[PDB]
Amino acid sequence: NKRWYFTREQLENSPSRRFGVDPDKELSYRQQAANLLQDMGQRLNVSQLTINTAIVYMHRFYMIQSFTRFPGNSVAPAALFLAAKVEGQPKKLEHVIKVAHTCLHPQESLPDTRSEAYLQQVQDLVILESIILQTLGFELTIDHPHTHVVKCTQLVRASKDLAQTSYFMATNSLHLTTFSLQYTPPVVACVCIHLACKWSNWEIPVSTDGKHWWEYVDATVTLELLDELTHELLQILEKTPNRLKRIWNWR
Amino acid sequence: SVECPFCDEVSKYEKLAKIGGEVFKARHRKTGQKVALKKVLMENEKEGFPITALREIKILQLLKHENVVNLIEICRTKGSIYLVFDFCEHDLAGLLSNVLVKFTLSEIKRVMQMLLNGLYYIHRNKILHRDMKAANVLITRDGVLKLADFGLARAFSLAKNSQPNRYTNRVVTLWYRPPELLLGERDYGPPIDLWGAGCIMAEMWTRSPIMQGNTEQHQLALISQLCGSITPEVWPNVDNYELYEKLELVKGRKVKDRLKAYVRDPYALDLIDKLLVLDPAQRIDSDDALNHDFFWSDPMPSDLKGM
Repeated sequence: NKRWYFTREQLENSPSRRFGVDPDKELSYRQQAANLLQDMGQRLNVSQLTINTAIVYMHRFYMIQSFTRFPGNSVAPAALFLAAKVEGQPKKLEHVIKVAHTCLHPQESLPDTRSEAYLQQVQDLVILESIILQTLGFELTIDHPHTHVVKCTQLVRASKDLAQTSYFMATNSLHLTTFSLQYTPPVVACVCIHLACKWSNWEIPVSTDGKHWWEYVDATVTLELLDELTHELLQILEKTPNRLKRIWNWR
Repeated sequence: SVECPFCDEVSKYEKLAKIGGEVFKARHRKTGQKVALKKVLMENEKEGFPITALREIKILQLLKHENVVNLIEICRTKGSIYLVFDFCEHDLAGLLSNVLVKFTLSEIKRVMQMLLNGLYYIHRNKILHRDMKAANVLITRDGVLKLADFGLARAFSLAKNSQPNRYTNRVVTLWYRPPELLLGERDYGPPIDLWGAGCIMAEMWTRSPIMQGNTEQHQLALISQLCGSITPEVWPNVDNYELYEKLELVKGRKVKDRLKAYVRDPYALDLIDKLLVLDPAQRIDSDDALNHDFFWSDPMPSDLKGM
């Protein structure tokens, strides 16, 4: 149960580091894979959940393999094809390949679907899916923070707004950080609600007892940690152009 | 060569014999531990890894229970894939057919109790097995019953918000297939599994599938000659089906009567009657069935180890 959770030191010494990739470079490689997954996922008309599942597949895949060996641009499409099958929104192989091609090469034009080249990239995708399955040890059922967000928001009787912002925090927490490799989904969900409250100038009333709200969601959570993680998430959010704009109250 | 911490090569196991859909018995090369290897068939599969296998795996990984077959791990080959299960020596079909095998009422009580307990477990977890038959009931060397072969199982849901479920209808072997399915029902639940259990209980005495049909229509006629005829009186709303009379049914409950010969005990017969109930909603469920006086009588359930 602690197989896919890592210490910061484990995160520092990743397979990619061991092949001369800077911390920051690797983080960038991850954000780009998530961006590609989101673009493809939107075009294929799968749900955010499916895109998210594919993103976790990717995140975990790169704790075992190196980016120097497996490019985000190759792994992302296969991860998404797989996540779409697993999440019950199956997309056809040719379909994911066609969309992958337009996302990566907007100006090229699809090869003859009869060519030896195209036949080879279809076979490369199938091969990469098998490699992913084997790297993850066929552990494919993923829990996301969003599940816990829905539950918890109600458990503070939050505005619709606040709830919308919390899910947004969760999705961006998938794109921008490695929280999913370090903290359980319920913890992350607490982090997201916390940042959403601070961002909306919302205050959750101290419980009748004197127990904080998050204590009803996960017992391991402390204010120190919440403040640390929200500050981290907020910092990367500030570095992402237009991202905060989407939740910025413009009035 | 690529890193692969979490998918061991099947070479750790030594193939002994096709016991099965390719099923091999095998032996861990270091411990002697016996396992079953089920290879994933890729006959064509023009869509990468088979979604049905993904499904079965997700379900086997979910279901961990004494009376459910146990997926140990998944192995690669270096390309193929094998599902590795805890090995089980016997299977009910092989035992019900081998005349050199004899059950006392007490051990039969024990078998049915483990079986209904397995069903209760999978249903509590929102899974339908959808392939109830004697050959999918395994028994280990130490007399523990396990449900196997979830390649046809499926998750289900609380189908409210006024949108009935649209599950696949051509599911579960014909001889064990419940009435609901034969009328084209797509909003069915756990009762379909309970019905097959009925057929198997009777099979513990008849030593043979009580109802063997040529085609689905033959199955329905045969079923009717045992359980009475369908009627909005017996099964309110039965009318609603498009294949009710449109299927040339016969207007016409000899169920307890036709089996008296094989199965001697009254409580056993009552339980079988409550399993083989026509209206699925009036059909006994796993919880009450476990509770039936049948498991709470003088010849109490006994281990099977002995035998």
